[PDB]
Amino acid sequence: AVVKCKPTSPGRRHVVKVVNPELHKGKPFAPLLEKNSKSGGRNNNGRITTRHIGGGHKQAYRIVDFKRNKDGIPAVVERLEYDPNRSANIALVLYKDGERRYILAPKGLKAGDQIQSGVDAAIKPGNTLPMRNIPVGSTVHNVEMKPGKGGQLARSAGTYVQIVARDGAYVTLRLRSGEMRKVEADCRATLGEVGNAEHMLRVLGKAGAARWRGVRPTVRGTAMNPVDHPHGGGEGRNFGKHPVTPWGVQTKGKKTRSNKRTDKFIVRRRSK
Amino acid sequence: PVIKVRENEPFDVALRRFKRSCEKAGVLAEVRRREFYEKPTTERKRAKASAVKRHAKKLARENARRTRLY
Amino acid sequence: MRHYEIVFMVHPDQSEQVPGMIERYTAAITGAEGKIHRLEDWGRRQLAYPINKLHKAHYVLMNVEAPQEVIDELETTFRFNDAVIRSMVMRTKHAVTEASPMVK
Amino acid sequence: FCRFTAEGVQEIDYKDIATLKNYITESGKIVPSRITGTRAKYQRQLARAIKRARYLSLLPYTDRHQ
Amino acid sequence: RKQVSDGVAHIHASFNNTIVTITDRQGNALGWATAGGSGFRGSRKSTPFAAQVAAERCADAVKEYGIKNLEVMVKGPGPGRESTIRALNAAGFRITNITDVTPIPHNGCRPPKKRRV
Amino acid sequence: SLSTEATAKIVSEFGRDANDTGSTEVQVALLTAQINHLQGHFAEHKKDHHSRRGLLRMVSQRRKLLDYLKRKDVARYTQLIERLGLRR
RNA sequence: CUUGAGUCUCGUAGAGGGGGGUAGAAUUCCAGGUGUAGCGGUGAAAUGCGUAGAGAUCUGGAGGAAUACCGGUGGCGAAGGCGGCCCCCUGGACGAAGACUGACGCUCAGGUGCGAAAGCGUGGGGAGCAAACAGGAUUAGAUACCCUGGUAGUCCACGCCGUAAACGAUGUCGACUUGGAGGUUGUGCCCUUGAGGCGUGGCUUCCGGAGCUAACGCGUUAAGUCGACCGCCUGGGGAGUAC
Ligand SMILES: [Mg+2]
Ligand SMILES: [Mg+2]
Ligand SMILES: [Mg+2]
Ligand SMILES: [Mg+2]
Ligand SMILES: [Mg+2]
Ligand SMILES: [Mg+2]
Ligand SMILES: [Mg+2]
Ligand SMILES: [Mg+2]
Ligand SMILES: [Mg+2]
Ligand SMILES: [Mg+2]
Ligand SMILES: [Mg+2]
Ligand SMILES: [Mg+2]
Ligand SMILES: [Mg+2]
Ligand SMILES: [Mg+2]
Ligand SMILES: [Mg+2]
Ligand SMILES: [Mg+2]
Ligand SMILES: [Mg+2]
Ligand SMILES: [Mg+2]
Ligand SMILES: [Mg+2]
Ligand SMILES: [Mg+2]
Ligand SMILES: [Mg+2]
Ligand SMILES: [Mg+2]
Ligand SMILES: [Mg+2]
Ligand SMILES: [Mg+2]
Ligand SMILES: [Mg+2]
Repeated sequence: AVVKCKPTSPGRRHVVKVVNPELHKGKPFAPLLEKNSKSGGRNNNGRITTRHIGGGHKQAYRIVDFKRNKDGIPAVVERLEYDPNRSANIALVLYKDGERRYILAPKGLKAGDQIQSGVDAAIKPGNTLPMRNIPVGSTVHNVEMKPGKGGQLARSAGTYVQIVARDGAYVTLRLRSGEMRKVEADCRATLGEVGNAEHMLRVLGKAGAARWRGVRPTVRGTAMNPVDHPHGGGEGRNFGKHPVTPWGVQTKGKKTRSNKRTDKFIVRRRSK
Repeated sequence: PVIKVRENEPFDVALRRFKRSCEKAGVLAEVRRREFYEKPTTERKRAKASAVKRHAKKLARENARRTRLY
Repeated sequence: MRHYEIVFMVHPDQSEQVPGMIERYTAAITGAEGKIHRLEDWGRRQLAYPINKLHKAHYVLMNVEAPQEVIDELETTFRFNDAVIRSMVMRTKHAVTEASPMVK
Repeated sequence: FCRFTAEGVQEIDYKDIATLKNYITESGKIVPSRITGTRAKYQRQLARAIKRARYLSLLPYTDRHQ
Repeated sequence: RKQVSDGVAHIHASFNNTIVTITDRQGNALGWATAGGSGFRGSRKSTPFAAQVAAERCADAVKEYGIKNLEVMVKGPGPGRESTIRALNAAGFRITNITDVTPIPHNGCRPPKKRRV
Repeated sequence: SLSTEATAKIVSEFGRDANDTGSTEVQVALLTAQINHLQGHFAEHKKDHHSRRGLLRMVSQRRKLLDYLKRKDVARYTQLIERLGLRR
């Protein structure tokens, strides 16, 4: 549920927690953990290549199963868990043959639930089937783009995709951005919407929360000196420039998609 | 209001059937009414007025117009 | 147990699949202790207006006494099976076993 | 005249397209009770039946070409 | 250049204007004419006579195609709705079927608000 | 609503006789059962105000009846509300 | 004690409420075919759209909202209100015969709940319409009416608001008092001889007697004759305003 924190301090007054008691209060499944050291937005030349990344909490990496290849063997959802590496919640499932695996949790999904990937798999939340098998119109998540590659689209909290059409070897997807995109009908897709939909209702309430999530403070170009940014700095607060990135390319409205290899798949570019 | 002109039917006759069919269907009336949005209150009020006037007129004709006019 | 009355229209190219389908649905109902009060394959029939650009749908009628859970399952099967173009599960009060006007 | 008076019809059946065709016009529209003379309860029943039939493509929604 | 012999006359008869459009039985338009293009504006193009001369003009235009039978589909509430068909018949087609296709909604979109005049 | 057989069972339990239906205890029991049954429905459908009106009427009737019992015969009242587990 | 009030049994009609599916018509937009100079609009124009191919016409697709005919001074609901079809959950009214309880009732200051539309918060959605706004007309002016556009909003979820000519301008409950013509929904008898004859309940529309009323009018659904309880009024303004 969403819970407004009482204003006992100016730090808590604006905080809104999304608290889900169904999550596992305990340690994660240790075989599926592995190390996940932080970058600080720096590449292999040691240079900051993405600003505003740094610090935050230590985080183990859950090994979530986006491929979803255990076809036929039915699994049962043991428990929902908190994943620090993503907005969505994950689900620890137990396959009849003894293997455990993490999957993205879909909506409504809970402990003891039964799921199945495959072609014969029943059309119900958390089941995974080639998109030719899924009825046209169905809402799907964790959608693959290249057959066998592993779900890439609609992984984030409460996200989903509409299968608006199936013409031959391709399904047309209405992606969450609004974008219409052709995808191979052999691409895998998990039924239903991805869980924790209230994620967006959370309000951090203070600078520290962002810091905890590893987000360093953004400095406005107009605060800087002319040497530092194309928005320089004048006497008082001047601006007079057309807005631009730090590297001098018009911001706000200028399109940047440069990709002729994939335009054939883009049925309609997003709007609004 | 579909009409098909039968064998040895004159054109004027065909036109007459078509007009009659349209009138019976009530297409023109429907379109005219649906030209602008009548408010629900307006629709109710109009209906009430029509009912009252019709009833009153009928009563007046049948029962009130049973006297020597001259 | 609520008396229902199902009528489902099937794609005429899949008309050959209809006997098996009838058997399956009836079997499920019986399995779930559902009675079958009338069962009328009306066959291929001319549609009053074109549905999905195709004419002549294959009509099947089925008056049944079953539980509502099984009715729900049947409805779900109808909706997901890309064979049944239309369906119409409709509650009825009694055992309406007498033959229908379309067969009559 | 009210056809059902001779029966006192037990229930109007949406599958009885033969008689519902008396209660729809050439254009497929439902005939008024005042014009056909149906009793009000029966008229409602018949209207429901016509709607159901239209759903099942037993009757047409309109007089159009197909 | 082509011949078809049998066409459809789509008479769109709004209150302001009449559009006549002769087409092949499939839907492809051959020639059209309006009271506006026929030389009538305002009070004069919203009349039956204007519709009639529009019809005559349309018939002349599709004379190349040599259309002999013709079914007429009348749409909208209009001053012509009759003049056009009369004119067409006079122009000398055999009128086979006359159908009304005025699009009535089944309580759908809200109409615009009432004019206060 | 409450099924016929269930109603009969309630009548038999609290009814002096199986043809007794008007007895206060029976009436209270029937109301209580109906109210309990409807709890699930209203949990599901919080905006069903009309139905909740009906439920409220049931509650009021039960209260009035219970009050009548209290003034008339205290022992019966005490036993009944212990049997049913109703506050006051 | 059983006549008021309630319970049980069996049926009945109903846009009563909540949830979930679905259908067809139509508008809009998108892509494509045909096709060519107009379309649109008005009292008359112009803005607008169209030779970058519109409007018209056929095909396919997307999406939202609302349910033609039936439809009715018809029905249901305490009121607000409720209108395609299907299912699931669910409240009330009414009739039939009985059986049961045995005054358990009526009204209600405070209190509590429900309460159109507009409006507000958060998150969606957005076809049509359309406050604001823009341009075109009209005009002495035109911050309007008319025209072309058009954003909040109208829709959905969950909260708030808490008001309307929320009206029957008519508080609730009960009893009594001449009639006529209907509508709707039960039910008893009559051979239903036919759609039909004679009853008996419920809700409902109009007309009208006595009586009442300032009159208008109301008139067995009273504004008649009475009883219980509540709410409210005491010249117009100031003012349902200030604190
Ligand atoms: Mg940044
Ligand atoms: Mg910032
Ligand atoms: Mg900053
Ligand atoms: Mg500085
Ligand atoms: Mg610089
Ligand atoms: Mg600066
Ligand atoms: Mg500066
Ligand atoms: Mg300065
Ligand atoms: Mg400056
Ligand atoms: Mg207009
Ligand atoms: Mg109902
Ligand atoms: Mg009622
Ligand atoms: Mg009060
Ligand atoms: Mg509102
Ligand atoms: Mg809002
Ligand atoms: Mg909003
Ligand atoms: Mg507009
Ligand atoms: Mg305007
Ligand atoms: Mg007030
Ligand atoms: Mg009102
Ligand atoms: Mg008042
Ligand atoms: Mg009261
Ligand atoms: Mg009177
Ligand atoms: Mg004074
Ligand atoms: Mg005030």
